[PDB]
Amino acid sequence: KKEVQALIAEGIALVWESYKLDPYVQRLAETVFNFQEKVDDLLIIEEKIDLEVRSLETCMYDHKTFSEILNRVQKAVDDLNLHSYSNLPIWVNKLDMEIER
Amino acid sequence: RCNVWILDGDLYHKGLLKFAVSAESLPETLVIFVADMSRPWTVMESLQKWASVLREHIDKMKIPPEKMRELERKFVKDFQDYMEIPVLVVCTKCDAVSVLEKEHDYRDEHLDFIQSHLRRFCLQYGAALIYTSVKEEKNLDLLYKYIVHKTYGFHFTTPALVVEKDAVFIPAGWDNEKKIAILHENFTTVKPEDAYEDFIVKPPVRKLVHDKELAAEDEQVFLMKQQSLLAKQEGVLASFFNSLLSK
Amino acid sequence: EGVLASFFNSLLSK
Amino acid sequence: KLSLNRQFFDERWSKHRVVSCLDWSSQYPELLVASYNNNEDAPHEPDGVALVWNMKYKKTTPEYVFHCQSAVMSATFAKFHPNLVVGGTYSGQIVLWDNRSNKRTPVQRTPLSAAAHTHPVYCVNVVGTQNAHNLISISTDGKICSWSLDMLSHPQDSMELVHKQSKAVAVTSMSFPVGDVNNFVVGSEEGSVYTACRHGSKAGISEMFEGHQGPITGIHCHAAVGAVDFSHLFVTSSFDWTVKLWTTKNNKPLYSFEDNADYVYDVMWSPTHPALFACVDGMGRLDLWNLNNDTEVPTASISVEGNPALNRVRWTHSGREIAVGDSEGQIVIYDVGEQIAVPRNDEWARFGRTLAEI
Amino acid sequence: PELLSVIRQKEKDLVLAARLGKALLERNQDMSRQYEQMHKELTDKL
Amino acid sequence: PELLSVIRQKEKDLVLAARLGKALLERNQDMSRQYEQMHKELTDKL
Amino acid sequence: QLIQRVKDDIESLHDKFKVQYPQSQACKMSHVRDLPPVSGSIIWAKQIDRQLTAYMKRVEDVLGKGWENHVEGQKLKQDGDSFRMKLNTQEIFDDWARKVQQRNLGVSGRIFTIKLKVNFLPEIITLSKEVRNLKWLGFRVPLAIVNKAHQANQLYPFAISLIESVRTYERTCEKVEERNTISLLVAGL
Repeated sequence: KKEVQALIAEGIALVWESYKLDPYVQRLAETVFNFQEKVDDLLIIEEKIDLEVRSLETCMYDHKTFSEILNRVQKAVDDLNLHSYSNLPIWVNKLDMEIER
Repeated sequence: RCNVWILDGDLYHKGLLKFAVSAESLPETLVIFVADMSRPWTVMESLQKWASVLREHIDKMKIPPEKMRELERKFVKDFQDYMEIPVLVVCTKCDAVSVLEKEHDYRDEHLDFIQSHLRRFCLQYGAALIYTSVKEEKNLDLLYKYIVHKTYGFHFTTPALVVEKDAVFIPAGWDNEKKIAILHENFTTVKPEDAYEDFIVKPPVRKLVHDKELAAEDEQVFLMKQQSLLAKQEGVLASFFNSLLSK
Repeated sequence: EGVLASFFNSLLSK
Repeated sequence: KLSLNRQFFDERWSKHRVVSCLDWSSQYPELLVASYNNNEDAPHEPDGVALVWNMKYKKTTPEYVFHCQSAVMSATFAKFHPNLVVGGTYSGQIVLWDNRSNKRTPVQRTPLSAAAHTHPVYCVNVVGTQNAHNLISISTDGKICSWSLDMLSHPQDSMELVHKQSKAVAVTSMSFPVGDVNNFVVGSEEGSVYTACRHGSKAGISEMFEGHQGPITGIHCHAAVGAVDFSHLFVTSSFDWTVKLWTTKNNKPLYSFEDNADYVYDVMWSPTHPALFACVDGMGRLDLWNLNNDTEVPTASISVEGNPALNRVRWTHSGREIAVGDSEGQIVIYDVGEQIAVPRNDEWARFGRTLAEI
Repeated sequence: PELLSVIRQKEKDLVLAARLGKALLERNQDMSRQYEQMHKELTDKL
Repeated sequence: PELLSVIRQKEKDLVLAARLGKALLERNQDMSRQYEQMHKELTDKL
Repeated sequence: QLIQRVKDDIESLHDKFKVQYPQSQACKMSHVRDLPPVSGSIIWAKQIDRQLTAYMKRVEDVLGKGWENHVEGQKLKQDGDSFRMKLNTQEIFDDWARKVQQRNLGVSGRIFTIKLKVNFLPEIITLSKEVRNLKWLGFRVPLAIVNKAHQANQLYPFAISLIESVRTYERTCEKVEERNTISLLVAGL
C-alpha cells in the first residue's frame, strides 16, 4: 500500500499533455494489479492459517496431530516470507501468542 | 536413597516447592544452589533470588519459633565445630572460565573477584562452596562424598582447595573474612567493596531488534494531504601537500 | 596533463 | 543391485567421529584402514584415530587400532611396506604407524617446520616401484613434499604449488594416473582442477581445468586397464552438486553428471569396470554410474539407514565390494551386483564409443 | 658537496610534487562540480 | 651519514607525494573519461 | 509435465534452504574439510543460487522465449526472483568484515612472552582461510584484512615451529627434572 500511494502521489502532479503519461499509465496499471493479486492471495493464505489455529482447539491430544497442524501453519508463513509482505515478524508474533494461548 | 528435587528456573513454578519440602522432611533435606559459570555475571543475582525464595518458602511453613531456633542451634553447632538447614553452592560449567579468558579478556583478578564474592555469600548463608565440570568430570566424586557426608552423616576427609581457579572447594566453616582477604591481595584495580555489576559487566547480547512498524496512511488522511498538495500548487592529501610546501 | 605526466615519468625514472 | 554386507563401527573409537578417509590394502585386500577426526565431546580421547578393519573374520572390533595427537585426515597403507600405515594430520604432520610394533602411538612423525608440512595434509600416497618409491604428501597450502618411508625427519624434496605466477593452490584432493609417477591431478578449494608435474623443467602446475563452481572434494584418475588406453580420463566431484568427467587433453569438462540434490563428497572410478564409477552424496545416497548402460540417471543407488552424510567412498581392489564412510563413523560395505561390477568383454570398446558420442 | 647537491635536487622535486598535487586536487574538485552542473543542464534539456 | 638519513626521509616523503599526485592524475583522467562518455551519449541523444 | 517436475525441484530447493545452514549436514561436512564457517555459509547459498539459475534455465528451454509471461512460467519467475532475493550473501560478508575489523587482531610484537609462551594464536590462521575463499567468491575484501591475512600466512610456519620447540623443550626439562641423576650430564645442552 505504501508503493501504490507513492505512484498515485506521483500522478497527482502530472497533466494529460505530459510525455511521462505513457510510462506512468503502465506503471500504475501494473502495480495496482500486483497490489490486488497479493491482497487476494493473503485473504486465502490467512483463512488457511485461521482455520488451522482454530483446529488446535478441537484436535486429538496426540503429538503428531499437533505437529501436523503447526507444520501446515509453518508452510503458510514461509510462503508469506517469500512474497515479502512487510511487518511479517510483528504479525507472526501475534499469531505465536494466540497459538501459545 | 536421597530424594532429588530440581525446580524450574521460572518463578511461576516456585509454588511447587511445597511438594518438595514439608515440615517433617525439612531437617532431612539438603539444599543445593546452582551457579552458572558460563554466565558468571548473574551468579549473585540468581543466588539472592533463590535464597530469598527459600526464605519465603520457610516463612509459609509456620515452624514453631522454638523449633526454628533449635534448628539454628543445631546448624551453628555443626558450623563452629568444624576442624580440618544445610546449604551447598555448586558451580556448574566452571570450564567456561577458559571461554572468559578468550572472549571477555578476563584474568586472575576477575576470577578472584567472583570467587571472593561467592565465599562472602557462603559466609553470609554459612554454605560450602565447590567447583565442578561435568564436561571435564571435575570434583564429581568430591561432590558425592560431601553430599553423602552432610545428609547421612558419613565421614569426610578431603581438605579445602582455594588455589586453583576452576576447582575451588570450601567445606562449611572453613571460610572466614581473614581467609577471604588473601584474594584481595591479588587485586590491582578493583576493591573487595566495589559493586559486582560495575566491574563484571553483563554483555549486551545483540538481540534482533525488530524494525519499526511501517504503516500505510489511512485513505482519508492521505487524500486530505493530496488535496492540500493539489490546491496549493582528501584532507590528509592536502595536509601532506602543505607539509611538502612549507619546507 | 603533459607537465604532470612528464614530472611523474622523470620521478619514476629516478 | 547393491546389497548391505558389513557395518563397521566401534563404540569407544568411531562414535561422534566422521570418517576422513578410507583405503584398502594392496597385498592383504581384506584389510581396510579408515581415519577419523577429533571427537568434539570427549577432549580426553585422542584427536586422531585410525582403525584397520578386517573383512575375513566376523569380529565386529577393529583388527588394529591406532591414534595420534591430531585429527587424521588422510590414511593409506604404504603400498610397498605392508607393516606400515601412513596418515596425515590437521596439524600438518605425517604420522607413520607400524603394526608390528606394539605402539598405537606413531613410531615416526614428520616435523612441523617451514620445510615440512604445517597446514592440514589431506592427500598422502606412495608412488613408485618396489625398487624405489616415495611418499608424496600435499597440504591445503599447496606445499607438496616427497618423503622416504625409512626416514621422516628430513623431507626428501620440498616444493610449493602455484598458478598464474603467485597464487597458492589449496589442494583438497589428489590422484595419480595408473602407472604414471610424474603427472598427477589435484583438485582445489578454488574449484579449479590442476594437472601438475612432480619433476620437470615446468615442475609444478602444468595445466588449469575450469568448470567446477564449488570446491573440489574428490579427484580420481582411471584405474581399469585393458586393450584401450583410457589413462587420461579422470572424475572430479565437487560441492557444486556435480561429478564431472575430464580428460587431460581437454581443458573443459568432458561431461557433467548432476542427478543429485546436495554436495558430492567423494567419487571413485571402479577398479575393474571401465565405465563404472561411484559417487557418494550428502543425502546418504551411494550412486553407481555406469556410463555405458545409461548416462543421465545412476545405474544403481542405495541409501544408508538414517540418511547420514557420506564423506567417503572406496572400491575394493577386486571391485566387487565398495566401502562408504558416513558422518556417524559407521563404515558400511556394500556388495555390488554381478550385472554391474564384472564388465562385458566389449565394455572397453563400448565406453570408447560412448566417449565418441560426447 | 655532491650529497648536498642531491639534497637540493630532492628539495626541488619535493616542492614540485607539492604544487603538482595541490593543483591536481583542486582541479579534480572543480571538474566534478562542472560535470554535475552541466549534467543538470543536459538532463533538464532532454 | 646524517645527510644520507635525511635523504632517505625526503625520498620517502617524495615517493609518497608522487604516488598521491599520480593517483590524483588518474582520478582526473577518469573524470575526463566519464565526462566524455556522458556528454557523447546525452548530446548524441539530443 | 516438465514444468510440474521443475516446480517440484525448486520446491525441494526451498526445503533445503528453509533448513538453516548451521543445522544442515553441509555445515558439518564443510567443517570436516577445513573449510571455515563463514565461507561455508556463503558457498552453500551460492550453490543454491546456482541451482535456481539452472532450473530457471530449464524452464526457459522448456517453454522457449517469453517464458517470463507464460501461464505457468509467470509463477515460476516470480517465485524464483523472490527466492533469489534472499539467497544473497552480501550481508554475511559485510558482517564478517565488520566483526574482524572490530577485533583488530595482529602479529607485531616480541616473539616470546613470560612459563614460556609464543605470542601467536591459532585463530589468526582461520582469518587467512576466510580471506582466501572469499577472494575466489568475488567479494572485495578490505585491504587491511588482506594485509593481515598475508602477514598471518607468512609467519604461521615460523610461529608453529617456535611453539613446537617451546613445548618440546619444556617436556624435556620436566623429563630431566624427574631424574636428577642425568641433570649433570645434560647441563650443556
